[PDB]
Order: sequence, then C-alpha cells, then structure tokens
Amino acid sequence: KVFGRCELAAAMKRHGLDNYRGYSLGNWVCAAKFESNFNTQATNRNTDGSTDYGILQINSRWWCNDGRTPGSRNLCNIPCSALLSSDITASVNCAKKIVSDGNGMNAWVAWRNRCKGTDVQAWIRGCRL
Ligand SMILES: [Cl-]
Ligand code: NA
Repeated sequence: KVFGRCELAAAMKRHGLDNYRGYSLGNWVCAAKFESNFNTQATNRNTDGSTDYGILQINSRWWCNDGRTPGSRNLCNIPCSALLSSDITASVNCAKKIVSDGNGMNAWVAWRNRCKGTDVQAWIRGCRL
C-alpha cells in the first residue's frame, strides 16, 4: 500500500507513535517519506546480505526474521514479511523497539541525514489529526 502523507500521519498517531520517545509525528512521517516513499511494500538489499522492509525500512540483521540473514536476530519477533502489510501495526510496534535501543531515531540513517534538525512539522501541516 502506498499511503498518502496525512493518511500515514493519522495511522501513525492511531498506533501511538506521536511523541513516542519524544519524537513528534512529523519526524516519523519524514523518516517514512525518505525510507520508503510511504510504500509498505518497499524492500532494499544491503551489501552485507541483510534486507530492509516496509514503510520504515526495518532491517533483518537485528529486528525481523527473513531466513536469509546469517547470524542475525529477530528482536521484534516477526517475519520480515509482516513489515510489508497494508496494516502498519507490525512496523509501528517494531519501530517503537528500535527507537528505544539507545540512539533514538539516528537508527534510521536517512532520518539523521534528511529529517533531523529540519522543520519536520511541515510533514503533518494541514492534516486533520
Ligand atoms: Cl515537529
Ligand atoms: Na533476522
């Protein structure tokens, strides 16, 4: 599913991401924009053989099981395919664990490089939330 901007903001709020670990909703929408362009079915293969999945491009080295990332963990206790669903619940619940891991949203390199320190509230501006 390719979400609209305000549609994703509302779904993220519904699932408790607004201000989670202190990160306002616009931070999460901005991260999803640059990770996946709001497409739940986005995937990306990394040089090390791991794969990133879903709207927030969550990686199989630590967070989900895809059966093809040797030595990896599955700390969100989900198949990576669950991160591709039109229902964002699994992505949101896993992102909550990731953002609590110690480095906040810096875990998403694209958030650090493209959202951090910018006017992220613009990503939710105009939306009925
Ligand atoms: Cl903001
Ligand atoms: Na894994």
